[PDB]
Amino acid sequence: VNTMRGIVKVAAVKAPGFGDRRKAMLQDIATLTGGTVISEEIGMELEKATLEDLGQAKRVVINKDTTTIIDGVGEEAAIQGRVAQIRQ
Amino acid sequence: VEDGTGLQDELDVVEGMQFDRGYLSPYFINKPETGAVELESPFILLADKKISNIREMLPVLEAVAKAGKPLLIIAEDVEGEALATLVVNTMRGIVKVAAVKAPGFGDRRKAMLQDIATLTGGTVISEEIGMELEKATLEDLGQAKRVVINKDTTTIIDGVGEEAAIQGRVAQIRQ
Amino acid sequence: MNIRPLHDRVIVKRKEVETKSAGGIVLTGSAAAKSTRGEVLAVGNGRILENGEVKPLDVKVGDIVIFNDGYGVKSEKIDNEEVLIMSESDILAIVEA
Amino acid sequence: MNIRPLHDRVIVKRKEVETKSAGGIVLTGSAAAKSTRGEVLAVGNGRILENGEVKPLDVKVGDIVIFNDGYGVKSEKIDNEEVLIMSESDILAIVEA
Amino acid sequence: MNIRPLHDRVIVKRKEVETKSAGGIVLTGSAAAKSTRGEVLAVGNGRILENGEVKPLDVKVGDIVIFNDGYGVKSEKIDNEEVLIMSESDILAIVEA
Amino acid sequence: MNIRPLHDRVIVKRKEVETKSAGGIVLTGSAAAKSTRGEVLAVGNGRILENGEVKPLDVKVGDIVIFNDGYGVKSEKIDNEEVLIMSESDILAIVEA
Amino acid sequence: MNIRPLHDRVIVKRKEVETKSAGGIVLTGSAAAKSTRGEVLAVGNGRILENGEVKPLDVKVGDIVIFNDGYGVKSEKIDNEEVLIMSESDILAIVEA
Repeated sequence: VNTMRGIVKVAAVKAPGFGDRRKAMLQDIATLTGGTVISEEIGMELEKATLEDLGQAKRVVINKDTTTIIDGVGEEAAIQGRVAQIRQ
Repeated sequence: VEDGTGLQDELDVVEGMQFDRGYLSPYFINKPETGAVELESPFILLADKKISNIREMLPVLEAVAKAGKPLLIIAEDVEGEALATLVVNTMRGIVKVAAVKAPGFGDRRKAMLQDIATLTGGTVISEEIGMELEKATLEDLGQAKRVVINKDTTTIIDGVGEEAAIQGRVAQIRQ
Repeated sequence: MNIRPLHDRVIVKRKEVETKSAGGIVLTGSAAAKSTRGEVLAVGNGRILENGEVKPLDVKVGDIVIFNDGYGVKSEKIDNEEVLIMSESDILAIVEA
Repeated sequence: MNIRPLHDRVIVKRKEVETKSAGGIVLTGSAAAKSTRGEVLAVGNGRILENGEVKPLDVKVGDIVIFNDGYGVKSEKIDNEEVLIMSESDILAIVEA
Repeated sequence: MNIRPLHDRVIVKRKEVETKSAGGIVLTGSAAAKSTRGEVLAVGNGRILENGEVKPLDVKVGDIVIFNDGYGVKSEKIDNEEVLIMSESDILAIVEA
Repeated sequence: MNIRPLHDRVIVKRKEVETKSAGGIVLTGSAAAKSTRGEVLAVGNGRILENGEVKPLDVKVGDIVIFNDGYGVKSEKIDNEEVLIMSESDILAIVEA
Repeated sequence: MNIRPLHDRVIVKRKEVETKSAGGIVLTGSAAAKSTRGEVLAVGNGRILENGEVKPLDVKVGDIVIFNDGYGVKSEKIDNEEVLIMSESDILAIVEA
């Protein structure tokens, strides 16, 4: 309803798959978009997060079976850094 | 002897004390990749029971926090409540602390615990004996140069302990 | 705007929960813990029991109090902030100076 | 055919539940919650307790009040409209501005 | 800062639990039990019930007392220690002399 | 060191448990039974219900009594032996001679 | 050593259970039933429950009475015999003439 009226154009898609699997892939999504993953586990709360915490992307594409982000805005030093930990 | 990856034979030698237990909090990585934990001049804590809301034992942790040194924890298990605050504490810089599960089986892990403690100079917290979760001073905790931890293994470069204690532990092993 | 308590009722707001300082230098994240301390937002007319006169409340507006988070503690939405509603009896003590 | 309360009972009607204006301009859906806000439709005869007189209720007709919905609050339909019935004691606050 | 309980409430603290003196010379460790004795840190104004007068508490500050540890006993942190808060009715007896 | 009970509280000691004499000459072993007889070590000030100074307890100090052991009765040990704390209501009868 | 009742407490003894007269001439065996009648062995001081004075009990020693065998009724062994202890309130009626 919030989206239909025009209050907010918002919706969600489920994380990649399983505890370790999805949680591991969350950090890269957040860093890529320039956002911060809300760590319920570490030092964050569901309500507790500011707008800046959220990452930014040019656009996303979503369908019944797939979710796509065309380009999150984040710096290379961060993208490569995520890639660097990947080498192990 | 194990099967090698290559067509060539290879030898691996391990120095100091190392065991096949990983870290409960994947999140705390002190410096390097692979989930490695490197604690410098850490205090080692050994216990005979698990930690959950049973977080109270904090004065032990605080004493270490007061010290400003990293803490290594060995016990049957550690639950997310202690880990949650702990991950923040380690990230925020209050304390650099990571916890790893004790050996394998009931008698096997606790029998193994005394040597770890004695080797590092520390005292095992005996639930069994006149000791309790918050009952134990920082001095009780053992000391080591540093430790190395990964997803499946925990290593201590060198605990600080006397030869009479090291050898005595080995000597009691003769039976 | 704000509310005027309906006799023997005290309107209070809860203080911070699991304040960073438990056990020592240890900083603890809030998980499943709550605080019993609060401020007195308002004071009711008084207790109306036994018919004769209305006894004034022993709590001043703006006092700092300790109370039991019990059955008689009610959760109210005023403006948009959390408030607590309970009788004088539910407030156990006052932090004074 | 309106209603007059029977001693120590106040007839009030509930205001809108989870009105779509919380926090800001974002519509908050109905998540199974109710409104504690109400208006005093009627005032009962008063308290008959202690045999000493019959004391009139503090709350006058037409007041805006805050109360905690509980077992004490009963649901009645008058001319096919929903009203709430509770004692003076069950009302926790008065909204005056 | 100390504290000031609000009427009828008594603030007391507990004595050591299963002190190593049971059976005689035997040092008894505590595995799962509690202590029934405490000291009265603070005294409330007195009971507010039955308008005509406020009944003062029978127990003076600093008293070593025996009390019934029941549901009506509250635990809070004062000067980084836990204190017990209960009514006069809760405290069963006073050790004297 | 000895104890002074608080108003309406009576401190008594049990005599002995299932001593083998019941039924006659025969000695009957204790399989799960407890004695109902007690001696009053101390007497409280008296009950304070309904203002009225302090009404005295009907049972005198040193009185031999019969009482109902409910959860009202509380157990502590003084001078390293078991004693009982209960209100006047718990005590049912008095053995005189 | 006889029994001394203490204020508002009455000591009575139960009459024989399912006496051999039911259905007229026919004798019904004693199995799983209990009598509600008793005799008043002792009378307490009286009710002290109201400001001043002690109100006398309306039952005298040697009376045959009817009572409510409820929660407030206790059993004691006197000279190896069963005796019941209850308040006057528990005694429903008096068998007269």
